Amino acid sequence: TTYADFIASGRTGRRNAIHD
Amino acid sequence: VKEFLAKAKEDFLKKWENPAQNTAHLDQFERIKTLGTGSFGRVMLVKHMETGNHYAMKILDKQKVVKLKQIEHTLNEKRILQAVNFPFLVKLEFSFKDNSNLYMVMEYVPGGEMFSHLRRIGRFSEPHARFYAAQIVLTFEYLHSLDLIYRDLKPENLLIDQQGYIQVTDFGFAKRVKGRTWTLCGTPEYLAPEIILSKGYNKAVDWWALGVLIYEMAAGYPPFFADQPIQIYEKIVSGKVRFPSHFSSDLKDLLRNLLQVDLTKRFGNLKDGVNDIKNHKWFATTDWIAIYQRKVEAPFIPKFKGPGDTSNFDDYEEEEIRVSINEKCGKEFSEF
Ligand SMILES: Cc1[nH]nc2ccccc12
Repeated sequence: TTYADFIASGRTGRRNAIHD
Repeated sequence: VKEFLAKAKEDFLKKWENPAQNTAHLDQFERIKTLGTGSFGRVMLVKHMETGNHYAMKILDKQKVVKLKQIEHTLNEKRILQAVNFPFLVKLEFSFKDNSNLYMVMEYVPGGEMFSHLRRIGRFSEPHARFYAAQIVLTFEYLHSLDLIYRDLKPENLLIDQQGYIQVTDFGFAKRVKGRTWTLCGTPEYLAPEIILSKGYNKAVDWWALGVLIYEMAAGYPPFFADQPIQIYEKIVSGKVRFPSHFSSDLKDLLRNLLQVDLTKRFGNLKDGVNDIKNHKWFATTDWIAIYQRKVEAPFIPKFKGPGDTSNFDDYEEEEIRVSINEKCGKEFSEF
């Protein structure tokens, strides 16, 4: 499931902004 | 609406052209706990000695701001924040600077980040998501009328207050622009295609971001995600979006118009502006006036143990605040 894929991803924590 | 915004703009303009400066000093606050961190600083829960009031103090290391080339963005942030006034925008109470840092003292929002609640709970119901989304819609309507582009919408930047209402924090990428702008900035999952494709863009990017937010709140995960940003960028510009089976047809339709790669067709950017969003079927049960007046009952009210409680926030490693004996980057931040 997409949910399972998300939870297993490295992007479930706080996401940093991108500069430059 | 039009009349309200006109007067709001008069108020904003007076502060925009004559910004408040040096309204407090570090020694007037008692540092209590770190509530969040960032590349060039942190946000701490502090107590104003003279009043006993609690506030959230954002500390920015001037040297780090310069190294990351965020001087203009930081000046934008403070100049804009001290000039705005809306029920869903966190209030900047004081701002000052010393030899080493810049300080922005804002109203403390105890309920914690939407991010925390969304991740823990999994996903919000449509009525729950709709409640928050309505507040963002009104806030963007307010900000855009002032020629302000927000550029950093995400659950991490939205705090829940004691009444269950949202408080937009972090104006680090906010900019007052009448024409188009080109800075590559924001968060991967929330970047509109125009930004990724290195072309001039406008306020429409905020509306795309709203689509990402609503999708994430209702699904529990973003419409475009992967382990590496490049992969996320490929998904965003592809023009493909899949919706969970539980999404109502009205929600899907709103999202397809919000997450529209074609600017001449994206909701919020058409000739009717925000009205195309406000009048959409998904928002049929939304009483915009009541939302603005905070009289609508919130679907979630955070738990509190009293004033200064931080249970709704994660624990961050503490670090001493050292103020150099020498002034750093004085000319760069003279107007702060
Ligand atoms: C927790 C909290 N209250 N107010 C804030 C303003 C910016 C960042 C965090 C905040």
